[PDB]
Amino acid sequence: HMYSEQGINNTINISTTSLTNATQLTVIGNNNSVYIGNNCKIVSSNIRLKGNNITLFIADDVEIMGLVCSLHSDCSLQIQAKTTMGNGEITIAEKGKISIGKDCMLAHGYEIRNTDMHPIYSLENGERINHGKDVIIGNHVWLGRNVTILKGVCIPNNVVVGSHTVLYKSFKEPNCVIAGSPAKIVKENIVWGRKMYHSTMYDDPTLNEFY
Amino acid sequence: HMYSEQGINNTINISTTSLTNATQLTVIGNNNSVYIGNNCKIVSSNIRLKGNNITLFIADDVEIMGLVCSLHSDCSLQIQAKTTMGNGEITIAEKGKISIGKDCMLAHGYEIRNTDMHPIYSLENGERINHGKDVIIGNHVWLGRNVTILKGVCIPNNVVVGSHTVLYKSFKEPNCVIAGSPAKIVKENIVWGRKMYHSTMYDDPTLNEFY
Amino acid sequence: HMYSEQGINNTINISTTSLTNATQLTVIGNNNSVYIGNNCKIVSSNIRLKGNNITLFIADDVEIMGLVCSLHSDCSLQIQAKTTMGNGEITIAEKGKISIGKDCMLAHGYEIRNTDMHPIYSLENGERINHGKDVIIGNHVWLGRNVTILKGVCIPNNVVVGSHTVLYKSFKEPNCVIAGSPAKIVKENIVWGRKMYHSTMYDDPTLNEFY
Repeated sequence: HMYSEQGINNTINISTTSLTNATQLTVIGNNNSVYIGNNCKIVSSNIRLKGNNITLFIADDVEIMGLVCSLHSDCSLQIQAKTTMGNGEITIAEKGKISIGKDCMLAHGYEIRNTDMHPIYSLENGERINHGKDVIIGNHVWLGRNVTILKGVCIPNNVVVGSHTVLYKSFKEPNCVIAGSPAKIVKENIVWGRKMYHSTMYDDPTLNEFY
Repeated sequence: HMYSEQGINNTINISTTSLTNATQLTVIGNNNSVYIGNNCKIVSSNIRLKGNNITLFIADDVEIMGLVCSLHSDCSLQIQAKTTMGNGEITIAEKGKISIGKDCMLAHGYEIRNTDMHPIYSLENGERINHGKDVIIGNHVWLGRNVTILKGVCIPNNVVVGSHTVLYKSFKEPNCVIAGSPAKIVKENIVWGRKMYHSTMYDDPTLNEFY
Repeated sequence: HMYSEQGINNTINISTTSLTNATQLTVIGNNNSVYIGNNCKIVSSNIRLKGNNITLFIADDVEIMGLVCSLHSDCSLQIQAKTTMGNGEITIAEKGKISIGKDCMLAHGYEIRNTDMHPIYSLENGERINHGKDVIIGNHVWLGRNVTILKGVCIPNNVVVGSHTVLYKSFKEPNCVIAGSPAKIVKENIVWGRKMYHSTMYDDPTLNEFY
């Protein structure tokens, strides 16, 4: 695996069983850490760590195609095992963190960020009022196409976010579909799978952990 | 007209008066049917029929630029006469159908589909609850730019859908503008035309059938 | 600075201190006027004036990257000093005007227009009911990413429009954030800046005019 470093005390640990074809990984700064686990396919992506003390953690069996990712100083991106991601954008700044859980499915066109990238202040006392806020995406979350996840949003486990939805606020209820304008729970007590089965979840051995 | 077939009992009937420059039509499977009527211009498009028993019907005088279309087994796309379509995406799966009526105008950036492409099941009994559902777009419908039409949606005749609108549900009232979040009827008893006339529909001979 | 003219009585006044690399400016028609002030950077853009009596006014210190702009007869685009604009689209037709104030920041993916580009008529009397309407963006407005501003919209001074918001209607209150579906005021009595300061607006000498 080839990449560009400018700086020192960086640790780039990419498993020999993983593939990174057509991916550019650039590390500019010091004390940054990259971990890519076994049997990953991180393809046609552009990942830029610019700053110090940055952490990128990608667990085993993760498949990414066409991610554009920018991390700044003291920021963390963690993506857990068996997650798949199509084309999309992740930006982290303001020393923040974004976490994506196990076996998520992120469809084409996601935009996920913990930051507005410019400050907004109160006229009453001058104080900044739009500080960055971490994003937490739970286990087994499916983002439909063209979903935008903004700062501070926490998504519960086993959730479907409907295509073309923008989330500004966190939710607490697991096992639901969230969609609409504004985003709201539109269906409760569900589970999603990858492979289209015509009739029943019991036909899909991969889903036993949810019921 | 050149195209790729892999399979048999396919029928590809493209009128000798129609143009298909820079269009890729791929048929992979058996017993599929393609009809393109007279005086069509189907340009810079990518149309893939992968499966068996697929029907693609495009009537006379249809102009398409930059359509990306995927059809799977037993699916049907029907587009009626004088309809125009700019760049966009149509996906049909789950043995479903999408119909577009006569003299529609689909502006840049449409996404139309009858499927979520992955299953959602009820935790209560395991049953699938997001089966594909047909899409019916009536006669003389105008989709403004960047409109998304999701599964099951039926749009009445002589409707304008405002740009950047997502439709999840069907409507019944013809001769209206639907726009907003959620999509709603914002104007009733109207008719749209193609050519900008400054003052009156009576100046446009092409609109006599609507009043 | 090179450009294409087809027609006469055009005036193309581009300051010798401004840069227009990779920008195509095309003027097709008569009596059109282009002014680009000092120390501008108008880059990788495509600006087409097709018609007569068109005015394009760009003041000093304006930086534009990847604007696609179309103006038709008797239309006006005015962009005031120190405004910055990333990639985006502006369309003006129906002899209308779009104005953008001083020191605005237009993030990637804006779409701004004064026109529906096709007519909608009343069935009751045949009259056109969707005439073009001017767009006025005030001083010190920040459009977040992928914002759409439709015809007739006036935005007050010192406003933030949240990313992925569509505005259909004007607002009157300055010093606010507008976001959501439908767009609404979500925060009042604020001011935004460009450079991320961790704690206070008083640290940014460029903002003294707002409190």
